[PDB]
Amino acid sequence: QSLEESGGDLVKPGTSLTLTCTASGFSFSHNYVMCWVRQAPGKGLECVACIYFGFGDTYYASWAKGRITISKTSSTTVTLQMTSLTAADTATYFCARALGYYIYGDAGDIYIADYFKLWGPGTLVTVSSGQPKAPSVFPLAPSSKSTSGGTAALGCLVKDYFPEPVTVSWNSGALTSGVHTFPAVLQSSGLYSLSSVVTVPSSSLGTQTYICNVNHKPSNTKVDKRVEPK
Amino acid sequence: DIVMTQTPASVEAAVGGTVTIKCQASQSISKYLAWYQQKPGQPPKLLIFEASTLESGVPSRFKGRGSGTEFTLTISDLECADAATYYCQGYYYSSHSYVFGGGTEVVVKRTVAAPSVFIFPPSDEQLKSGTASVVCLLNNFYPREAKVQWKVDNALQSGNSQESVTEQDSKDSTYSLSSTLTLSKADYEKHKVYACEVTHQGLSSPVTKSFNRGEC
Amino acid sequence: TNLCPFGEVFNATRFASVYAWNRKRISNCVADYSVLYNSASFSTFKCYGVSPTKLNDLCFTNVYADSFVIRGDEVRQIAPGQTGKIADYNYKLPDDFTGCVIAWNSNNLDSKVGGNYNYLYRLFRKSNLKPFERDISTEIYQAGSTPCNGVEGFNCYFPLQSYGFQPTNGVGYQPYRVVVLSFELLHAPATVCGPK
Ligand SMILES: *[C@@H]1O[C@H](CO)[C@@H](O)[C@H](O)[C@H]1NC(C)=O
Repeated sequence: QSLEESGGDLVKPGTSLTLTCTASGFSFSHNYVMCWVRQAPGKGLECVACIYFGFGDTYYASWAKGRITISKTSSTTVTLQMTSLTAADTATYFCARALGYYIYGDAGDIYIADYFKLWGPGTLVTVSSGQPKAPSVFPLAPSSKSTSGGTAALGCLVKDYFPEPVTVSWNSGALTSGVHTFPAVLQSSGLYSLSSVVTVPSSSLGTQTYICNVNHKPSNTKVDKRVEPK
Repeated sequence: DIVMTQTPASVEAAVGGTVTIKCQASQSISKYLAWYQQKPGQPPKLLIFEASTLESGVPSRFKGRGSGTEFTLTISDLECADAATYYCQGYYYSSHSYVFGGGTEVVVKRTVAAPSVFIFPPSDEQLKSGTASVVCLLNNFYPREAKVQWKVDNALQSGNSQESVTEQDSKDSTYSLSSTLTLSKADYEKHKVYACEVTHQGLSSPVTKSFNRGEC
Repeated sequence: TNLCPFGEVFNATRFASVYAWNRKRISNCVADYSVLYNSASFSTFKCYGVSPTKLNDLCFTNVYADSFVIRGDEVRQIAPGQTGKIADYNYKLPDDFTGCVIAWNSNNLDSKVGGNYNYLYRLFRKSNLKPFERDISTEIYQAGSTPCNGVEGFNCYFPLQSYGFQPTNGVGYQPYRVVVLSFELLHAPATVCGPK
């Protein structure tokens, strides 16, 4: 009743990477069908490949020409291997589960695996010549020009990181109200920049403490930065 | 070989309203069509399967209808949390292929809200690295469309700024925008007045937030 | 060749509740499955792990006909890998299921004006039902720290609830009769065969 994915990372163009979909709570029996669905950042979903445990065969997408190989490694593991990785393969990859069954019709017998009920959180595959860089965090100081109507705005600037994702929390998750963490924008440098802000009461500036917790898992860079008025 | 044309690219309605999303198949897919809800950073969530059957736990205001080559998803009594991206997926049993629609974004219409503008001077720590970033914050406004123009000593700046917009808030149906102006430290010390001009539908006249370098 | 008595299971006057689902073994006979998958009386006829046409051409060591009654919007729950109250606490099919699932509307028989409450289902259970498991405990369930002694109370609940089957109900809440055929092959000699 669970689907966990693994294997995504930064890979140089033209290399090959394998992705692993792990099943939890159920077995990859002959009644199930596994498919890998890929969506690029800010784009729709496309089906890459499918495996049919009932027949022991596979189906691959039209844009793929031998470049994709999906295999059943265990009763709870399914792998997806991609070669000749290009920039158009930079995307988030999901593994989805579909139930297959037979029905009778006038043509004859029909095998139906129509929809995906169970999905996984997904893994991100980035294909570029760049290298993993940890972010630099700078304070967005809550000055008086950051105060309006008894409420002050403060935050942190997460700048020059590669690759995604970065995770920003405030006061180790204690402060979640009024927090706006903007999506990252690829800079002209070829890197990513991100800003997180939060509106807090002005009277709590000198009393309360505000620390942003920045998490760059690809570079194992945990940085907690304190923001106070300048 | 099979295409799923989903239209329009975006649908809007106020709270309690109704939105309709159309999905057309190039060839007949019988009743095998599905609808998925997706929120950013999350896997797609199944809403309708077999083109009319409600998934358990999904409210009845999500209704799927149609067959052959024409399908519709209607969301009545719109809630604030309904703001997401919706996809239609068809299944062609002959080719064993899964085709997804282009996608539709649902925008929760609400009253026009003026942005709250804040400007943040670059931190001294960043300056030591050799770069300067000035951040302009547009907080809790609607509609999303907003123009941010950076003026340095009253000179319009272009090519050195980037902007991002948060997704619609599930509690306020509002938007937040951030504009970051990146300059080298040499240019930052060459000028004094740094301004952020914001023009919005809820703003009678453009509002400028500015600071002078070396003063606080 | 005495024919397999599928009419006994399918044409039964009374059907069991889903929690107490009935099981009938079919053995030493020939079964004509064409009369089943051709009939338009069935709203659901889905076979998992085996094609309907090959059913005639294959022999199996044992065949099991499980019969019960549920409500419409729950028919989807009799399938491998399904989740819900029926699939978790009343009747669970295995992931490697081999067989067929047949369901037909029975509002004209299992519904009564003012409500038919003879059909029950289990709401609570401490653990999910194992595949092909039957529970008829009808004991006072505990969902709180406070213990219990078979006495209904604040956190003491009866685990079974009856469907309210009325002809004015929606299709999703109307009674559907469900028969699941399980075709299992062991080392034992084959007993059930089809034609050819
Ligand atoms: C029920 O009885 C009718 C009339 O004899 C028969 O034709 C039909 O096949 C039976 N239904 C079954 C076996 O499902």
